[PDB]
Amino acid sequence: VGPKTVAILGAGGKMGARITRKIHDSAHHLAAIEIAPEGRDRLQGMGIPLTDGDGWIDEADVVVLALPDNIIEKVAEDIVPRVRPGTIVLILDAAAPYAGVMPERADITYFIGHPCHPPLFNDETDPAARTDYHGGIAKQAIVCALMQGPEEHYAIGADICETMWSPVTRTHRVTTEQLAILEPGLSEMVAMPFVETMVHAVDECADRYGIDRQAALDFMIGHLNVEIAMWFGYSPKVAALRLMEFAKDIVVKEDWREALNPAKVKQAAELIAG
Amino acid sequence: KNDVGPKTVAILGAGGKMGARITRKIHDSAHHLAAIEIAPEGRDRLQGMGIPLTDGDGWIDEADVVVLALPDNIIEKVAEDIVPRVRPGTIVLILDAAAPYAGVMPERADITYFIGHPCHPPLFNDETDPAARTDYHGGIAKQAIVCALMQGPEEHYAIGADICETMWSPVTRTHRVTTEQLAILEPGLSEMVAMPFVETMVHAVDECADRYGIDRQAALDFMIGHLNVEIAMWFGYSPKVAALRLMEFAKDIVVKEDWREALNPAKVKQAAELIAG
Repeated sequence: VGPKTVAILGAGGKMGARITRKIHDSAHHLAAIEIAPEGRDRLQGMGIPLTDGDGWIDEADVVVLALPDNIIEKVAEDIVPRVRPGTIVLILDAAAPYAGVMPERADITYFIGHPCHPPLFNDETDPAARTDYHGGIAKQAIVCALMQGPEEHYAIGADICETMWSPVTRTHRVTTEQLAILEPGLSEMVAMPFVETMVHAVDECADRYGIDRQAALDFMIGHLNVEIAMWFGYSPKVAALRLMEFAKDIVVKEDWREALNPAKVKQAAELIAG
Repeated sequence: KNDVGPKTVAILGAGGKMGARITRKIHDSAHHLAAIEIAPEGRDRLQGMGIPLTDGDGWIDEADVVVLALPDNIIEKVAEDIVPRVRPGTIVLILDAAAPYAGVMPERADITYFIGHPCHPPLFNDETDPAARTDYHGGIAKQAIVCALMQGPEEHYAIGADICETMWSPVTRTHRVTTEQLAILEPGLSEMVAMPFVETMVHAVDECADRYGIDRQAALDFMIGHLNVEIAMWFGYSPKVAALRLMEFAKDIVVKEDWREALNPAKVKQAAELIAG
């Protein structure tokens, strides 16, 4: 994939500075779009030229929307009609896309990417990588979808994501719907509530049953290690059935799979993409 | 280091999968070991580790501590056999709160019951030895443990703790709790709360692949990466950062509103009974 001119909107912000550095350092040509004074100082401090005006728009092969979900619709509504035909509009979350709020414009490409984040039970040795739970230092896989546009644009978008989120091990191609099922579905509708419940369970031990919080925490954090490892095949497994049945009946809704149902996922998406 | 002197420690089922690791720890320690194992495969295992086999019954009169390294479903039977035979003041050490909390331990006032259980090494750690990094159970990687004096003289807590710290070394912290509190932790927190969560996470990956056509490695990579970042953020290993603004929405769908009942002593006792048989 040739070097592309990649414009990043919100380049100097929280969501953008990291990926902007990665593009800056890559062979791809960067256009850092940022109107926040603090973001601009951040870009300047990275030796990145600031942009003024819109001359950039006519130069951008790829436009990355490094902005929060609740403003993606408005920002896209403004930028999508302004780009040249065949421009790749790259979204970093499937919510707005799956919600159906992206502007109608057939002659441009919409590409969605999202990181998996570095895995558990990795063998990273660099301490900076060991404490990298999001990515950009530790290795991670990513997921990508060509929402619309010519097939040849998939490789292009994938390459840009691989640069932004490096080091990337595997790039998994999925459909728009599949990407939405993973996020928000799997990530926010399945994993997140359960993770929060684990914290609250620690709190219950401490608040209601008088257990030292550090004892409950130590117990939980160690058990998550052994249990996740066993259940996901990193370690061998060891009344279990009856016991599991008994427990699920108390803690897990029988129709928990609804959290991954496209209908429910689309509702969630619509809610996120305001 | 504890100011507990060497003790004679008999381990029942010493050559089994459970037993062999802990028996090696005691063997290598300053404590005096009596490895009790009747199964031929278990005896062979100990022999292979250079650990002597302790035959006959003379050991009973020498044992300060008797460790029940046996599965929960036979603890009642094993204790019924051994508890009446030990000298007064012997510490009978159980490695799981299930049978104790189920109420199946034989009644004998003039002996000590001590319960210990490992926390297991923590999910996020600083281990560098590769065998430590893939030690999810304990014995290589550092871990905390939990202990309870179920019955007996106060002075025996230190002794039981020392034995557990030796069996499950390296141990960083030893948390003292009551019998009921330990039961709330396990089977409560470990098996009534965490386990169904974890199984659900695996089955959610399965749903992605089986029902929605997602390559299983893709779904797995996504799940395992998200567990990394979400557990880290929620448990304060990483800064806590739409996603949230959706939580009530999701909770309602996956988690039972009265899920706390899983830690209710009444339900925990039912789980314990199930486990102990």
